[PDB]
Amino acid sequence: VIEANLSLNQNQLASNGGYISSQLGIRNESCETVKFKYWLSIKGPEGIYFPAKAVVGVDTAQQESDALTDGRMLNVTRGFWVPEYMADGKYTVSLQVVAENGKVFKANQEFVKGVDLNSLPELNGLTIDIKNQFGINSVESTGGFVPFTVDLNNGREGEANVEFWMTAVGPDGLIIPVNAREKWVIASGDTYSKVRGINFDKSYPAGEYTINAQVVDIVSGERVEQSMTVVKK
Amino acid sequence: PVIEANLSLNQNQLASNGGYISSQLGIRNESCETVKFKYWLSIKGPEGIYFPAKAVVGVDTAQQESDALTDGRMLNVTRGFWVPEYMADGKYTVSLQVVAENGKVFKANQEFVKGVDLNSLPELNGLTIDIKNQFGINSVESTGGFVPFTVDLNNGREGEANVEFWMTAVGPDGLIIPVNAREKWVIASGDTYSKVRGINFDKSYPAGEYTINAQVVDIVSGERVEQSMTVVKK
Repeated sequence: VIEANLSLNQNQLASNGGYISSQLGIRNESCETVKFKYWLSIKGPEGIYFPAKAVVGVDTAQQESDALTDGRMLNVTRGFWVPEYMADGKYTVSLQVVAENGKVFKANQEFVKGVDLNSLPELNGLTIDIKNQFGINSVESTGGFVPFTVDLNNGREGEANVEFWMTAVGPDGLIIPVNAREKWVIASGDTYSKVRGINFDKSYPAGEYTINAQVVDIVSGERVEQSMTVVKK
Repeated sequence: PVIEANLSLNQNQLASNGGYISSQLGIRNESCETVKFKYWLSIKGPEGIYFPAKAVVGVDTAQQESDALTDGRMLNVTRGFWVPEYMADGKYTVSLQVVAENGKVFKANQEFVKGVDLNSLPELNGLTIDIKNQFGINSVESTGGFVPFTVDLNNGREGEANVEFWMTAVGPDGLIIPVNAREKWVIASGDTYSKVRGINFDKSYPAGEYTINAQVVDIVSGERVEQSMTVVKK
């Protein structure tokens, strides 16, 4: 058994990006020595994925393992630049460890670029509040149901013409529909409110599902994404 | 293979203003007994876009209902979807997906493009990105394997290009595995930056589908372009 810990020196960048320093902690909490591989990666808006390592010449390194003995622990510091060209929005930093026996351990932290950390995602005046209703992060292999709350609040002076949908992006290349495409013309000060659930049928493959919601202002053409995780065991 | 899935699109090339795509879905039971399944049509696009083929007038309240085909029987239906102008130009994959009652997953995919040429390399305004699975290796053994990728960025501009480049493998269990560290190159006019980079799939890595994801950025214009390939670890 391994314990992975991740800490970011800062969690909010202005629109022109900046530097983020990470404190990586990998602890072996067992009597036996453990062999493993680890790395640090970033997920972001608009399909951005990138490695935390950046090189001055040509990348030619391999992925090397590590070993920790009884109660022993690894501690490293790694930083990375988030450049201005990257989309404003929410990013997830992921410290990932795969032990020799196939066990996966992950420690994540979020940072934002160009938006307030403690504000709802937003399209001008239109706030987007989409949540895993009861904080259910996994379901049994024999199946389970997970409800999500959806609240699109139009804080604008004018009406908002929006499109909304959700999928579940999972194992084996699956993209399961969770919410069909809906269109709503929402008056100033009004709200689109709704609860939507997905039934994870017993037949669906085990692994990680990213419940991915999308909201578009079809007049401005701007799009906002909200991603949430559910594991089927 | 107990189920055979087929997908056809009525057109594969849209202009930047988007348009409407009609499709034929075929699901055939190749076996001699009844098969129960669920199926749907979904789209994957540039800039992290994913959307279902289905659109509704009001509130969507339905659930994915099951279907069944007796021995030798087949289901044929049609689905259509609008590709709005606001969606990013680039490559899209339409996917017919079937999950049988026993967990078996069958897929049939087709591609369309929006606002770019159908048979042309991905491009950043004169700089072409040619990234390929070198030996057409689509899967590796559970005990491990290695897959090399060729990388070629041709600069057909009049001036020099400043690019940033990297690669990850996006896989099962939320893994995002570094394949190529972030590099910055200056490529002169008429030049081609050429490289080969592979990923070792260690034995310990989880079984399933890995999307090898390459990204290229014109660090002057800020424009980004992606190239995706699939390797399956058995």
